[PDB]
Amino acid sequence: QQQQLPAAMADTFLEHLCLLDIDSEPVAARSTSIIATIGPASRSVERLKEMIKAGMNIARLNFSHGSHEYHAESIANVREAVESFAGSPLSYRPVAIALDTKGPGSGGLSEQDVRDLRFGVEHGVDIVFASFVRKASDVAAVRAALGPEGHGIKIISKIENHEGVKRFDEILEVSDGIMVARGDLGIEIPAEKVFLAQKMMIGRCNLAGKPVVCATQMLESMITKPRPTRAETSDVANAVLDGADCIMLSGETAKGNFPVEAVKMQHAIAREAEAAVYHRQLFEELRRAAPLSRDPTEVTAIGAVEAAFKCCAAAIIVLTTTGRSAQLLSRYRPRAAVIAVTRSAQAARQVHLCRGVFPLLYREPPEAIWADDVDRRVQFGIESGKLRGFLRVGDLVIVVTGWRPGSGYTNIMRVLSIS
Amino acid sequence: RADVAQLTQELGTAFFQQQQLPAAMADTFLEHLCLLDIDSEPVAARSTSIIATIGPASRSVERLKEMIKAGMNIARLNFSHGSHEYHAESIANVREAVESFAGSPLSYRPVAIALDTKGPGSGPGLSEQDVRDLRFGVEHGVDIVFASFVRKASDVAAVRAALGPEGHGIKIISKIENHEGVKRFDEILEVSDGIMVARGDLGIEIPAEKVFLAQKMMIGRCNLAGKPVVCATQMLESMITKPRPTRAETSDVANAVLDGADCIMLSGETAKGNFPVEAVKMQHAIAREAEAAVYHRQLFEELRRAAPLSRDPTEVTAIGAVEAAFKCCAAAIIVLTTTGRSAQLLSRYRPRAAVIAVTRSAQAARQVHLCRGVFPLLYREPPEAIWADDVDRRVQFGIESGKLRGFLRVGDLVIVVTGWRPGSGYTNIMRVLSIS
Amino acid sequence: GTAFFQQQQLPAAMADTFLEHLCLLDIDSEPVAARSTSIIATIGPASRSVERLKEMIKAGMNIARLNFSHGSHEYHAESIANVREAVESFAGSPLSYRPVAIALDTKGPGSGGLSEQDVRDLRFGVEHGVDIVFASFVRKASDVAAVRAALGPEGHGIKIISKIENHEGVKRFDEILEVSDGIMVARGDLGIEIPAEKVFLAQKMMIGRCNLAGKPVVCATQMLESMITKPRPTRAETSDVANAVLDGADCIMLSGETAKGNFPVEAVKMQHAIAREAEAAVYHRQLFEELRRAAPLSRDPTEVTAIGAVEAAFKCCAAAIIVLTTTGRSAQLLSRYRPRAAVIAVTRSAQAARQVHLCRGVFPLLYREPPEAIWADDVDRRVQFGIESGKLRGFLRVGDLVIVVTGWRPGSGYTNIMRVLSIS
Amino acid sequence: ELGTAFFQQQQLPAAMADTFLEHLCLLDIDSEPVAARSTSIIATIGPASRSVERLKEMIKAGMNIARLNFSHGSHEYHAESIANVREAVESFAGSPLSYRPVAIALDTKGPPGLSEQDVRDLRFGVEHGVDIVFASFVRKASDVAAVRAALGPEGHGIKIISKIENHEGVKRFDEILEVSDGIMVARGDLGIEIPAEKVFLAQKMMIGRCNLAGKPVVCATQMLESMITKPRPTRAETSDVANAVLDGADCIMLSGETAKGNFPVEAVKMQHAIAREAEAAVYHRQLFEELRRAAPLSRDPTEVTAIGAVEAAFKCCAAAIIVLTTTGRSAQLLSRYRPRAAVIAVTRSAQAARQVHLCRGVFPLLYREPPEAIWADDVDRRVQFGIESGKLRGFLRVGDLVIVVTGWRPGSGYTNIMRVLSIS
Ligand SMILES: O=C(O)CCCCNS(=O)(=O)c1cc2c(c(O)c1O)C(=O)c1ccccc1C2=O
Ligand SMILES: O=C(O)CCCCNS(=O)(=O)c1cc2c(c(O)c1O)C(=O)c1ccccc1C2=O
Ligand SMILES: O=P(O)(O)OC[C@H]1O[C@](O)(COP(=O)(O)O)[C@@H](O)[C@@H]1O
Ligand SMILES: O=P(O)(O)OC[C@H]1O[C@](O)(COP(=O)(O)O)[C@@H](O)[C@@H]1O
Ligand SMILES: O=P(O)(O)OC[C@H]1O[C@](O)(COP(=O)(O)O)[C@@H](O)[C@@H]1O
Ligand SMILES: O=P(O)(O)OC[C@H]1O[C@](O)(COP(=O)(O)O)[C@@H](O)[C@@H]1O
Ligand SMILES: O=C([O-])C(=O)[O-]
Ligand SMILES: O=C([O-])C(=O)[O-]
Ligand SMILES: O=C([O-])C(=O)[O-]
Ligand SMILES: O=C([O-])C(=O)[O-]
Ligand SMILES: [K+]
Ligand SMILES: [K+]
Ligand SMILES: [K+]
Ligand SMILES: [K+]
Ligand SMILES: [Mg+2]
Ligand SMILES: [Mg+2]
Ligand SMILES: [Mg+2]
Ligand SMILES: [Mg+2]
Repeated sequence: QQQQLPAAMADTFLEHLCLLDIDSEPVAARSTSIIATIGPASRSVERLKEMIKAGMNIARLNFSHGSHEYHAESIANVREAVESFAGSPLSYRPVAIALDTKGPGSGGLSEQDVRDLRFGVEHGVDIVFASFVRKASDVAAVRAALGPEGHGIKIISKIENHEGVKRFDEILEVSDGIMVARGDLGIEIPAEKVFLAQKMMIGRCNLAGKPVVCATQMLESMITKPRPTRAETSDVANAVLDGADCIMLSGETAKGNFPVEAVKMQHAIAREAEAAVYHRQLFEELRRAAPLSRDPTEVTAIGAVEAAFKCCAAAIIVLTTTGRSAQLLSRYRPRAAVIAVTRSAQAARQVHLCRGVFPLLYREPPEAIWADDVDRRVQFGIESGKLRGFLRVGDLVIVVTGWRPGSGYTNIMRVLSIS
Repeated sequence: RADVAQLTQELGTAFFQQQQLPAAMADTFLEHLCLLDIDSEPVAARSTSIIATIGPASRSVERLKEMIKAGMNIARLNFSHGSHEYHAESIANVREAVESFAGSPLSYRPVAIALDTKGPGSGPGLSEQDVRDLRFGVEHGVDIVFASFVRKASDVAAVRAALGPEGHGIKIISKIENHEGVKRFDEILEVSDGIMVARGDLGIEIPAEKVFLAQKMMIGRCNLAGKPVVCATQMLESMITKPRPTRAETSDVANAVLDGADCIMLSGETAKGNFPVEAVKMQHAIAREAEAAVYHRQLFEELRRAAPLSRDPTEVTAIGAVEAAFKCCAAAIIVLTTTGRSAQLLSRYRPRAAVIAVTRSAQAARQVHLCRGVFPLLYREPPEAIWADDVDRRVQFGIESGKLRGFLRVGDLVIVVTGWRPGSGYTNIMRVLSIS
Repeated sequence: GTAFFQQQQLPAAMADTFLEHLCLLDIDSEPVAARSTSIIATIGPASRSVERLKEMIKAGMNIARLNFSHGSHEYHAESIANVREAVESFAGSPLSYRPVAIALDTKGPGSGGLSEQDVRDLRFGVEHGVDIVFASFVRKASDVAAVRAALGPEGHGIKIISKIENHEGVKRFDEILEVSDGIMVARGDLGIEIPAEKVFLAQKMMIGRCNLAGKPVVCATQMLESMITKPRPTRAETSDVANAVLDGADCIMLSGETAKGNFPVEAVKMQHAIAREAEAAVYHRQLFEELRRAAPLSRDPTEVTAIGAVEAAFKCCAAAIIVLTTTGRSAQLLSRYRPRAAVIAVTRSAQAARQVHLCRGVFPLLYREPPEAIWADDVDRRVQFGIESGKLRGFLRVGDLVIVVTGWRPGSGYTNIMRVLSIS
Repeated sequence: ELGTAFFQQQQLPAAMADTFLEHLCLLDIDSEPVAARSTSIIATIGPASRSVERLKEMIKAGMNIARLNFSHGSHEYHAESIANVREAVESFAGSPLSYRPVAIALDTKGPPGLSEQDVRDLRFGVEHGVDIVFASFVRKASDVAAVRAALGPEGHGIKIISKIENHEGVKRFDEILEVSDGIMVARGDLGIEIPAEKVFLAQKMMIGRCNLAGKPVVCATQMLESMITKPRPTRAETSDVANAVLDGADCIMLSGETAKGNFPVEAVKMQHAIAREAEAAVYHRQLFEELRRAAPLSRDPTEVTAIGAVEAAFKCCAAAIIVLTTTGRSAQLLSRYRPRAAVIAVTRSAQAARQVHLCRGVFPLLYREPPEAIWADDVDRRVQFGIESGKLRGFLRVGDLVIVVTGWRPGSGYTNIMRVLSIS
């Protein structure tokens, strides 16, 4: 069998490793999102179209470099490249825009960060990667600088030093997610300890059900070379096996000679590594650790993921306003793709932070009866799923919906046979 | 602690001290045993059905009303004794006692009628007396047949043929009573609706010290197959003459439930003994304590690991509903069912939540007592013009009956299992509902 | 051979889940190992004859219980003399001699604190060299201290097994177990003191906690009750015996079945037959894993050697673990890990040989030879005595692997060596 | 006792976790490694690392195995490198605290069958007393047989580590491992022969299968590649080293990093620092459980003793397992169960002392005292030599517990004894 299914059926983690097969081809869509830093080498609309086709899901703009005018032009070019595919709604791929802050430097929230965060709100950025977060009050300051109009921007705290690692729990509690910012972390703490901080933070984020990004020097040699080193491919695969929701490219896409090839390489490795995940142990441990809950979205999500594993469901189609119902499905790490049908263009972009969530932006005419409108949003997930290769006639899918309109009312799971 | 901290704050520490919940949260079976607490009171409705043999001591309509209130779910008529006239009178008395509670549809308790055959004796196949008794069963509308001395698949085919075209809906529970039945167990279970571990004959046919191995193996295989299994004979034997059982008898009843038995049975204890109602009350009291002591964490994990992948939407919905019920400590899983099958597939995963099965079939309401944790509710209203409205009314009937009987309280979460179109075989929906 | 792997429920032993283990239990898979759960038989008019006691020893009785709720001191002194005469009638064949413990079961406090009758009975016990006290109605740690004080300076070596018979004993279980040598789940009184339908919860909890503590636990009362008057037990009775062994009980007991009934020998034979079947049905894969996980780290060399020896025995399907012991402690530490291999304990202490019957899977052998001049030769002779005893009794055959547990110097407390030996 | 500080070091809070997810969540950058680094470092000797003075610094930095790549250089060039390694190694014979055996490994050029150059280079290896051959491009069992035949009458004791470098070697892995002493995951060629994104699958599979077989596995190529020109590695490189150790690799390797790079000593220091951190982060609770479950039952006393000793070491947090070995086999069987305790292997064979560096966690001590007339005294002298070396090196202190593994008679193949000692 394909997608490492012989290794998936193993009774121990050791036997699972023994059964990994280089000839077992991945079939599932690539789950781990790729964040590519946009810079001189990846700014043109033509280059950005190739990066989107190669697998870029989130465009990062590093406000440690360039200027407001430079980054606004990169943002406009990203949006032009993304919207060039909107003419085919069944295959359109949303792409998030993330602003990475310069940071506090010596000393709270710097004056440059206040201005850059305001720029982010004015330019409709989806995510903020907040540099050098070392305590909960740093997150509150970033949130306050985003103001009343930036209530919906996701804050991903970058852990870059010893204090951030030690105060991790309080930082994660108030953040939307975390970035393991290994460049500074590898200079702030001994280089030989970074893997411990990475594995601990990824594990704690997986436990919390919040997105975690692995970043910096993942494919470093590809800045000048067309192929990566053996350590670099291993690093990408191990970040996925660790449980990372996203993987990142910095100089590799911002200034390197092979930006598209770096994205293609992360896509190819992530897909292989996702199939090599030992779901039998991972699901059991995530399910045991996820606390008991009376929230119906929480209850429906675990029921849906259990049902998907029982029938080898090709996908879990979920309707979501904010992305939350898709995020609660993603936290259980289903092998089934989570196809999230949303009308919110911002939620479609932001949900790339959660592993295995494939956002579909709904642009079909509304139905007069709310129940019919729900059914056509589900048929839209099915038709997009068929076109993209997620679904085929005869497949089983799990459909997750709610009892009334508006966010917070997901409570239904259905088993549906395709076509 | 972190996996139950928020729910402990919401439901309270008292909730998590009842129904052996501290033992339920243990990380190992050894720790689970260490945490069993005699002060942790059972809260859930008793899920293992009680089969009471009806005879001289339990025949009157007045006595039968007391036995139904004490917990009898299935009335057994042993065709090894009495006659057709005697058993028909017992059946009429059971039906009169059962129907005396029909005036209140929101509290009515269905009771199944089971015919236990005399058996083949020294003959190789279906005896002439069994052919006549099986025909009596069909004519008197019995729900279940406990077929004596089943030794191979062809024995069950002969019982099925003797029930004729009008008895296709009767459940056949094969009684394993000898070495051959144990050795050919897999082929017998494949063609039967369920099994009875008939320990009286089994304990004479094989060494007495080996019966527990056969009992535990057959219960385990039935649990794996998702088919009902009954533990029978001498469970509370001393209660035929004494008001209280022995220490070995209470232990035996508790261990049959912990083994995984769907039903427990009383023979002479209810048929001829001096304390028929007290014997039913004792099995009810022990079964509730034992059900709470089941280590669901390992049982659910092992039932998932051993059960193969399934493309049947009823099976897929059932596992998702049981998983959802455990996540929120659901008070109940309400399921709509025509034949009982959707309730049976929920029961095979052994949820702690009561499975409230709403059905229009009076026979399916009686037969689902064979499946552990299924509480049948007979819906008597005529169909609504719009099918979706009819479905909704049946779910609301389950909620209202649940509140009236004490299964459900305001603020509870319930899991509701329904299908996408009318008719049997289309269950595919699981909903999480808050009781208001 | 392939036949080896079909016996003693070995197909069920290899299962990956407890559910599949149950599914693989086979009534045709015959038990091979020696019966490891000890049988306690209460002595009375049905079992007091010296000749009848010889039959009970041959049937499998390991511990004779004297119930001091019935009979005078004169009655119990005669019981002790009769038991000792029957036991010593087999001493002429040292390779097959079976030690038998004598346990004094107290009348209890009644309406009162240690009663004055219990003080007198406990002093009688010390004067007559009883090995174990089954202390009735233990409700708290101070009840155990009072029993220990009544045994005096000469009774320090007597084991105290606290009987849990009421709600207070169950609630104060942890403090009682801490100061006791072991526990008895005294189901007769327990089933009247608490609701009858709750006794199984108290039994399973106390057995589980004693298994975790590595201390002996006895399941008692009405196990084969109908055999007081009938030749065969009920289906519930055989199930109760099998389930007490599967629960983890070190010992099972007979009261009226051996003291006053018409089938004392048959009741012992029935418990022996059931216990042997149930021991093979134990899912050692999960049990060993959980006993290891729950047991804390230890710096005591006897315990460290014991876990290593039990792990080694499982690795090679060892026929036995032969251990030399002065007090029984090295054998008890092996027993707490529940090896499938029989623990053959060789000792010179007649009292330790009798007391180790409290620990499941310990087969005591009383060595009577005076010490060799060279200590290493004395140890070897005792190990060879264990091997010769085991071959004669059917525990061992040529070609079997055994684990041998000894210490680095004479005297108690110095066990620290485990060795893999081929039987020649 | 041990103290609270003891339980905060070497990732012991993460070690006690009940799940792998909880284990990851408990990894702590402030929990310092205490145990000696157990993953051997292989350094390729070339232009940048040839001088006797540079080799002394590489030995102090942690190099355990010197690799001579016969794809380059010549017989004269590599003989001079080997003589320089031996001079640097023997310069530490004046201090037991710094003297460490260093293996010499010959890596072949590679291949219709065995190339003429490989026949001559393998002959050079035998003539120069090499310990190990890393055989390039092994694709099937007959490739190993050809290398084994070329090692001739004098070199049958040389270990053959088959390098898996292409699709065929991965597909025929089981047959290759069966006849090889171990494996090298040769990622350079493997990453060109198969898609680059699949190398991690082949690495993890081969390491897992070698761990199951109890045979050494090496992770190789581009582990710290950027350190050829830079003083510090990339974040991907440190992660790659840590993950090779967490995967289960017995050895990690440096090629161009030490052969031609500007920072050979720093590359060795970096691998030592990472390996030590990664070894403490291994989740032994699951690893030991799975190695035990997957390993078949065994009647070999060395195998039975090894699992018992590793279980005993975990029970007491033993500072070390001291094993007497002539071939290295008894130490290899301890290593296969991945104890946290260091395996201190005392041997009179200088070749076995160098070769046991292939097995994770084995610390070789070459013993050179003349044999005692009384064999038990010769065994005791070697056990005490292991203890006194352990004390001098920082492995052991007075009051520590150690597990000691020996056999019942002299000669290889008789290991059957495990003892718990207490350091005095
Ligand atoms: O901080 C350190 O020491 C670590 C290295 C950080 C850099 N990583 S990056 O992918 O964000 C990046 C971002 C940028 C550039 C990079 O070359 C680069 O590698 C530019 O040349 C550029 C030039 C004009 C305007 C904007 C940019 C720009 O945004
Ligand atoms: O693509 C390939 O097949 C080649 C990849 C490089 C191989 N790596 S190595 O660490 O074994 C190594 C080995 C050597 C050298 C290396 O520079 C080098 O990186 C030399 O300059 C040298 C020069 C004179 C005599 C001997 C050597 C020598 O032994
Ligand atoms: O994931 P979220 O943000 O809670 O959104 C889920 C919501 O989407 C729905 O499925 C559809 O709601 P809308 O019709 O308002 O889009 C609701 O029933 C449910 O509450
Ligand atoms: O358990 P069964 O026998 O499959 O019955 C379940 C059936 O009951 C329903 O929920 C309701 O069906 P009806 O309206 O025919 O009673 C169906 O949608 C479903 O297929
Ligand atoms: O189990 P215990 O009471 O600690 O006895 C074990 C003792 O028995 C021995 O094996 C033999 O000791 P003796 O020669 O004194 O009988 C000692 O080495 C060891 O300390
Ligand atoms: O690991 P190996 O090569 O089998 O060597 C183990 C041998 O070492 C010993 O412990 C000591 O033997 P020697 O005295 O011959 O060195 C033997 O008892 C044992 O058989
Ligand atoms: O800021 C970052 O991305 C880093 O330091 O790795
Ligand atoms: O038939 C029965 O019920 C039996 O034998 O137990
Ligand atoms: O004392 C006892 O043995 C009892 O009450 O069971
Ligand atoms: O030969 C090697 O070492 C390689 O290819 O990695
Ligand atoms: K930045
Ligand atoms: K009958
Ligand atoms: K008494
Ligand atoms: K080479
Ligand atoms: Mg940074
Ligand atoms: Mg019968
Ligand atoms: Mg009593
Ligand atoms: Mg190569």
